[PDB]
Amino acid sequence: LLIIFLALGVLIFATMIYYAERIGAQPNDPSASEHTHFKNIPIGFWWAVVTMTTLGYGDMYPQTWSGMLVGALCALAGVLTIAMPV
Amino acid sequence: FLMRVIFCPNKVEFIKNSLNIIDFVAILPFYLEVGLSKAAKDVLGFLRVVRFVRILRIFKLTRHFVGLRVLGHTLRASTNEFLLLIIFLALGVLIFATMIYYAERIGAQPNDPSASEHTHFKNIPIGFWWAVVTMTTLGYGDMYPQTWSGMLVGALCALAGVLTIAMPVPVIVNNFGMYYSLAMAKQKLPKKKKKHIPRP
Amino acid sequence: PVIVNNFGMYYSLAMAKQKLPKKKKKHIPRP
Amino acid sequence: SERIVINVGGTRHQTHRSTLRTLPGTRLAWLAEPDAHSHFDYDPRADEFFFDRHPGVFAHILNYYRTGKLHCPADVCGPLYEEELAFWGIDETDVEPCCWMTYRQHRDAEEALDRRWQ
Amino acid sequence: SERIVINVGGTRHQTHRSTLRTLPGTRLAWLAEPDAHSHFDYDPRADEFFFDRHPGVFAHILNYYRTGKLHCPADVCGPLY
Ligand SMILES: [K+]
Ligand SMILES: [K+]
Ligand SMILES: [K+]
Ligand SMILES: [Zn+2]
Ligand SMILES: [Zn+2]
Repeated sequence: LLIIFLALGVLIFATMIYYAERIGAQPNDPSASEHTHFKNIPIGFWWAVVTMTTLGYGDMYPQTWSGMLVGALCALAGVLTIAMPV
Repeated sequence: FLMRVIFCPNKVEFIKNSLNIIDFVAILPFYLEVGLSKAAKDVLGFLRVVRFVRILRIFKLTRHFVGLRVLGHTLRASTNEFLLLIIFLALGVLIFATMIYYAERIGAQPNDPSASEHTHFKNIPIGFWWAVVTMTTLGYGDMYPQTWSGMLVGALCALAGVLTIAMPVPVIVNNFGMYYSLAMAKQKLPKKKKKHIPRP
Repeated sequence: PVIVNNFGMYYSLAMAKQKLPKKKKKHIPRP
Repeated sequence: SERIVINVGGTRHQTHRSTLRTLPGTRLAWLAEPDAHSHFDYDPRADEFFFDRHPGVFAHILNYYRTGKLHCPADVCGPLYEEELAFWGIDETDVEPCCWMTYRQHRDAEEALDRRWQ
Repeated sequence: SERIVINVGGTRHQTHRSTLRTLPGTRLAWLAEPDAHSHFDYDPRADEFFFDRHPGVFAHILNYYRTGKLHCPADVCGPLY
C-alpha cells in the first residue's frame, strides 16, 4: 500500500510540477525550460520523493508561483500519504 | 473502448463514470490529428494540456486495489478535518509571513534605497512560500531568515507548524486505520453459510 | 503527543455535541 | 416443557428449547433434545443442567443462540473466550467483523512470533 | 403492588412500577401497566415476567429508566447494544 501510494503521488506531482514550471518560461530561449530545475519528468520523480518525505534537500525547488502552489500541495499530500499506512 | 461501447447498459451512469470520462479525454488528442490553422495552434496548445491527463489511466488499474478504495472512503468521510487543516495552514502561513517580513526589515541597512536588499523576504507572498516550506518541516533552504529577529520568527514558525500540522492529521490517520482494519477483516473472513437457522 | 491527544479528545466531544440533534427529554422524572 | 434452565458455574441461565434448537450440532443443541437427562449432568430436584464453566461468557454464547450473531465480550481476553467457545462447540470463524480484529489479535501475534565430540 | 420483577435470561431484575412508568411508549412502560399479565410472558408462581434476552445489557437499559440518561456499556460491541 505504501509503495503504491508513493508511486502514484510521485508520478502525479512530477507531471504537475513539470507543467507548472513551464507557464512562466521565458519565450526567448530556444529550449522549453532553461531557468528551472524541472527540465523533464524524472527529475520531477526525484523532487517529488524528496518533497513528500519532508526531506527537502534543496538541490531542486520550484521557482514559479504555480510551481510553489504545486510544491505546497506536494508537501501536504506527501505528509498525508506517508502517515496513512505507517 | 469501442468494444466497451458495444455493450453500455445504463448509458447515463456509463457517461457519469469518471473512468470512461478519463478514457475519452485521454483518447481525444490523438484522434484529433485528422480533425486538426489559426484556431489549430490554440487547440494544439490546449491539447498538450489535455494529454497531461494521459497519466490518469493508471487509476483504471488501481481501482481494483483495496487500499485505494479505503483511502477514497477515508477522504470522502473526513472532509471536516481537511477543511480544518487548510484553515490552520492558511492562518499560520499568513501570520508568519507578515511577521517574518516585518522582522527582516528591522536589521535593514539604511544605505540602500530599496526597503530590503540583503533579505530573501522582499515581500509577503515570498513569506507565504517560506512559511509553507518551514511549517511542513521541509526546509529547502532557498530562502531563510538572516536576522536575529528573523531567526526568532523562524523558530516560532517551525514549532507552530509542527503543532498545527500534528493537530488534525492524527484524526485523519485514525479514520483511515479504522476503515482499513474493517475492510481487511471483511476481506479475510471466509464467506459464511448462516449456521444459525432462525426460528419462525 | 499529549497535546495532540488533548486536542483529539476536545474535537471529538465538540463534534459529538454538534452532531447530536436537540433532545426533547423523553424521560419525565418521577416526583 | 418449553423452558430449560442451564446452571453454568452457579448462575442460572434460562431459555426456551427453541432457542437452543436453532443452532444444530452444538452442545446446547443436544441439550434441547428430550434425551438429555442421561447424556448430561442434571438434578431433578431443581430441573437444572450443571456445567462447570465461566458464566460471564456463556451469557454471550447464549446471546449468539438467541439473536443469531456471535460477538466477543470486550471484558475477557481473546484466548479465554476462544477456549470457552471451543468447549461449547461454537465455531470461532463466526464472530462478527465488528469484533474479529480484537479477537484474532493475540493469536495472530503468537503465530507470527513462532560422534562423541560433535 | 409497587414492585415488579423482570426475569431477563434467568437474572431477576427488580424495580418499582414508577421507574418503568417514567419512559412511556416503550416495552417496559407497557409492562408497568396493570394489563400486562395477558400481553407478556408471566408465571404466577414466581410473579416474574420472562424475557429471553441478554441480561448484562438490560442492566444498563433499566439504569436508563432509573436515572434518566442512556449510556453504552463499554464491555459489549456497538452492534450488540
Ligand atoms: K522533516
Ligand atoms: K527537512
Ligand atoms: K535543505
Ligand atoms: Zn488472557
Ligand atoms: Zn460485535
